Amino acid sequence: CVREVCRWSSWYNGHRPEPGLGGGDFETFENLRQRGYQVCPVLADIECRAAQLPDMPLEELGQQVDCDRMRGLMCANSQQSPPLCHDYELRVLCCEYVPC
Amino acid sequence: SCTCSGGLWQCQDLPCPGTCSVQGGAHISTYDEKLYDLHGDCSYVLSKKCADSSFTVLAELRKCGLTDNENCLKAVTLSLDGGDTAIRVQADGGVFLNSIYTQLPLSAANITLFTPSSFFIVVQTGLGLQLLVQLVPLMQVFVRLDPAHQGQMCGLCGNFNQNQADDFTALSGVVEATGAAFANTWKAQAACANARNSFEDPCSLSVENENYARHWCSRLTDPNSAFSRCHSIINPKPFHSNCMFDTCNCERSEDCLCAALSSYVHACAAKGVQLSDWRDGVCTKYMQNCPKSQRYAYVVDACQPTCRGLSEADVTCSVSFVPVDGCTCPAGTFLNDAGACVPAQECPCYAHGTVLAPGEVVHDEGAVCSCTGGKLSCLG
Amino acid sequence: AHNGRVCSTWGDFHYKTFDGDVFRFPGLCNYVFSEHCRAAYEDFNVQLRRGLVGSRPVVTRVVIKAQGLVLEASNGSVLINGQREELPYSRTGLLVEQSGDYIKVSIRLVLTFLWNGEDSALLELDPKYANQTCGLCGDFNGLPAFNEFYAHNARLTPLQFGNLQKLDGPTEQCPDPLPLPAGNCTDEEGICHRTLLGPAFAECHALVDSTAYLAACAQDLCRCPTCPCATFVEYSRQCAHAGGQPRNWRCPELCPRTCPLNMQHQECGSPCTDTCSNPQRAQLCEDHCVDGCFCPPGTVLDDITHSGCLPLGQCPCTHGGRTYSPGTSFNTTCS
Ligand SMILES: *[C@@H]1O[C@H](CO)[C@@H](O)[C@H](O)[C@H]1NC(C)=O
Ligand SMILES: *[C@@H]1O[C@H](CO)[C@@H](O)[C@H](O)[C@H]1NC(C)=O
Ligand SMILES: *[C@@H]1O[C@H](CO)[C@@H](O)[C@H](O)[C@H]1NC(C)=O
Ligand SMILES: *[C@@H]1O[C@H](CO)[C@@H](O)[C@H](O)[C@H]1NC(C)=O
Ligand SMILES: [Ca+2]
Ligand SMILES: [Ca+2]
Ligand SMILES: [Ca+2]
Repeated sequence: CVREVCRWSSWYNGHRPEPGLGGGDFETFENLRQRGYQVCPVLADIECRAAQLPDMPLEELGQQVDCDRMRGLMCANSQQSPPLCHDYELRVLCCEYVPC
Repeated sequence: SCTCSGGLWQCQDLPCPGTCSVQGGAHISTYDEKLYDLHGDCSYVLSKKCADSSFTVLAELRKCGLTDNENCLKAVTLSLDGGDTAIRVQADGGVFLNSIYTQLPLSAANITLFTPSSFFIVVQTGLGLQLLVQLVPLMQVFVRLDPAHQGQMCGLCGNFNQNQADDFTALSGVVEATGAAFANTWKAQAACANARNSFEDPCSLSVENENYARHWCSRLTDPNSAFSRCHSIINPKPFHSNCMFDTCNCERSEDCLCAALSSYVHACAAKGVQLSDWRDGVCTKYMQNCPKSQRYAYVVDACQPTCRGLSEADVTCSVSFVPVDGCTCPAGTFLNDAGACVPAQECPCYAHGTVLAPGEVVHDEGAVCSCTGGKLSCLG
Repeated sequence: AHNGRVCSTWGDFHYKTFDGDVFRFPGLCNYVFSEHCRAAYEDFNVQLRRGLVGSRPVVTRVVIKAQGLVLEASNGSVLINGQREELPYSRTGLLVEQSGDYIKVSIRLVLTFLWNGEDSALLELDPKYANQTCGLCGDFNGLPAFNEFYAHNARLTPLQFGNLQKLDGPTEQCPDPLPLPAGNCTDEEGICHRTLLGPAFAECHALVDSTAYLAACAQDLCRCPTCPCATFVEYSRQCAHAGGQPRNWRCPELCPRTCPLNMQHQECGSPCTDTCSNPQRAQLCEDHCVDGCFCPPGTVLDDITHSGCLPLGQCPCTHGGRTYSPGTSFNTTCS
């Protein structure tokens, strides 16, 4: 037999967004691989949040962040008013198949 | 209304509520239909009955990118009773009553706030003006006025007196020259930076942005397109210019593109044409992203069917607004207080605010009651 | 000569601006490399997209928009206004060629664009676009150290500067590359100091300062050891462009070059190769040194039948689409 065993990951805050116009947070799976953070090739769903505000969700922030299961998280300074971002992080879900 | 007589058209006018709008976060179509562009970063008095302080619709336009001409609408702050009340609709959909979060609907002081669909928020007041605010795909505002206020208002949307040459009348008694020069007289805060006139078309920057914006925004003026039905009524040239400018300048090209197409559709439907099925191969990610158990609808022309409403009526459904599109529960279904979409058989009748389950016979005050199909009946 | 009207992109995301600044910006999408952006009407808009070949930083596509002409160079092909064309393609004011080791696009009175097709890409601009440009190539005002990285009075960093001049595709959201950690390696064996400071570029030291080039050499040495010579070649190009005469720094080991049998690889040979189609073309030329293949002095190039370089007396002639070997004659009814 073979059954899927799946679990969440921990929190990954690999950058601190920079003040200015081009600044922000760019937490990408390729950057995660380069920095040595373990990146699962296959996944089901991922969760992004603000690291300094661990309660209020993303939509309650109202800031322009794009966060997707294929790429990761991106917040650009120039797209928000004031032209800044918060310090975000994210976590992923890894599932393997274990013999029964 | 015009009658064919005397060899001519004898035309009388039915009263028409005026309509201001801010679309694309930059373009403004006033009550006199003087379309003009506004690239500003401040809070601007969108409209105000400048005899008194009865109502004051404010709009906060905020710069959204590298370029000074990259703006998004970010809030709509209806001040009221001379600032005693302030209903602030943000861009995420959050509604703040007197700087306090207030979910929707809400009915108090004759003010009614509700969402006809997931794309729009209706702020209906008894003072005369109605606000209809769009959140999806981005933030746009529409304002309706009972024509009684004709030739009385001030602000960005102009004095509503059927004259396009007086729209730039400032508080100093002269007609201003251009858009930005006029707007920089209506800023809310003296510390804001004055808006600047923009000649450089963002369309000239990227050739791929060029071809994308052209190939999509050209769907407006195509005589075989869904939009053709409104061409013989509304000239689509300003809307095509808006679509071009948005998509070329917008970092999220699809968002601003679909905002422009939605704006054209909504304006035409305000004039009384039901443009339908115009999202062929375009803007379909707004079909799919709907909340679960809901679905898209092109003609949403009433309140949202609710179990509470069918049980005990509702103040919400007594407001007439232009038929907007968006995500709603399908016909024959209702959303319970939980918000999930269930048929009438699964949602309960409500007596005195008590959840009285469907198909349940009960006793109350010497009477026998039943809850059939969500409908409450009592006997004896 | 081409003193301060040049910018370039080479090696590991190394950008050299008009006024001499060098920095590293490891972007991976499109950016406004240069654009006439301080004028009523734009004249040129040159952009690059930088990608990876396995690991080597390369330029994967260049888009030059100029005066209603769109030129997209990528995948070893050139698109002129949306149509592929066979090099060279020439029109009034514009000429694009596979000349030498590169693809060169020259728009007369506008710009000169050299693109080796793998990493390097160099822009020469007219003096008239002083102060009216903006992009990774800088402001072209002549002041290197004060006006490039100061946006709204705030001094910013190469990552910030290279990210401000960004431009996404219509449906693309490219990230921003994160800062690379500290460096290592350095110039241990002194190869960068042995060559760059060597005799080959003696007078080049009098024209172009090598400090940034030394650092870039060390950084590339941290990268693959088959790719350290990009900085050297760029320094040769810059020394040539400032006006100086570089010397042949290459050796059979220092990124050796190969040329056809009669044809030799020279640093700073005359750009106008005398060819017995026009065997005295090099007479009153005005163009600085150019690297590439050449012919030994005395024997001109043979472009009539492509037989290498031939002596002035042994190469063919041409008449009306006919090629005549030496010794041949043809008599018209009148001559
Ligand atoms: C409506 O407005 C009037 C006048 O301000 C006020 O007296 C009344 O309480 C409000 N609400 C209703 C339901 O009439
Ligand atoms: C370039 O184009 C050729 C066909 O012309 C194709 O085979 C090749 O994969 C493309 N890319 C590269 C890197 O050569
Ligand atoms: C160069 O541009 C700056 C930017 O405003 C301007 O202040 C300066 O006068 C210009 N000088 C020249 C010589 O173009
Ligand atoms: C013209 O040229 C041909 C080819 O060399 C030659 O055979 C012929 O004799 C010439 N005519 C003369 C010399 O009158
Ligand atoms: Ca982070
Ligand atoms: Ca007016
Ligand atoms: Ca400068």
